[PDB]
Formats: sequence, structure tokens, C-alpha cells
Amino acid sequence: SLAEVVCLEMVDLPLTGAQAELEGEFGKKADGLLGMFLKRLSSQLILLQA
Amino acid sequence: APSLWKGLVGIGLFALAHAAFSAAQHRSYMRLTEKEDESLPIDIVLQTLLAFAVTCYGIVHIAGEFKDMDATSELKNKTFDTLRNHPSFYVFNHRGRVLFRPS
Repeated sequence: SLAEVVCLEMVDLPLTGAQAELEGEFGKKADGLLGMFLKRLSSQLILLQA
Repeated sequence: APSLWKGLVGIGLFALAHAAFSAAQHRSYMRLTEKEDESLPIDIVLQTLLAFAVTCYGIVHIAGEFKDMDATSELKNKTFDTLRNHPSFYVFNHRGRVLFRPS
């Protein structure tokens, strides 16, 4: 049943685990300077562990 | 004092490199997401400027020579007694030689 094809489309893949983690970690709505610094420190620690 | 300046310069350079790495991670995240033409966080930008200003303060202190222009001041302490003897003409005929000869 794959001979006669009427319409065809291509779609991408959802995401990558590390990429999704980085995207979620960057997501900030409203924070102070101390908050951004703490988030950056946490990200650096996670990178060091990895 | 120079060691403190050198250490401060090194610490500032390390902080600048860390800020560069943070900016690189931010741009790597940005490439993931469509559109969202936003700038990098101002906090890390201010940290970058702080690291740039601190490293430019010790870079001037590390090499400070500023010798005196006038040519008379260095020979203001030198005595004619030392100038009287020269390294070319040295006669090895003195009473100290025969005084130190036994010992």
C-alpha cells in the first residue's frame, strides 16, 4: 500500500535532553541580579559534574 | 606588591573567560529557539566590564619604570674615589698581598 502516494510531508524531531535542559535552565521571567548569578553558578556546577 | 597585582590580573582574566563561556552558552541556547531576537543578560555584561577594568589597572602597574630625565641625578651619589680606580689598569703590587700571603 506504499505504491500510490497522494500527499507527503516531513516534520522534525522534538528536542534533545541536554538541549531541553539548557533551554529550561535559561528560561527566566522576572529575577534579580543575584538570581541570575545563582542560576549561572548552578549551571556551571552541573556542567562540571557532567 | 607586584605579586598581588599579577594575581589580580590573572583572576580578572579568568573571570573574563568565564563570562565569555557564559555568553557562548547563551548564544548556543538562542540558536536552538526560533526568532526571539533578544540580547545577552546585562548582569554577565557588567561582570565582563568589571573584569576588563580590573585587568587594565594592574597591566599598567606591572610595568612602571619612569626613569628620571636628567642625566646628573644618577651620578649624584657616586664618589670620585670609585671612579679613580679603573678595571683596565690594575697593578698587583700592594702590601696587603704580602700581608695576606702567609694566611
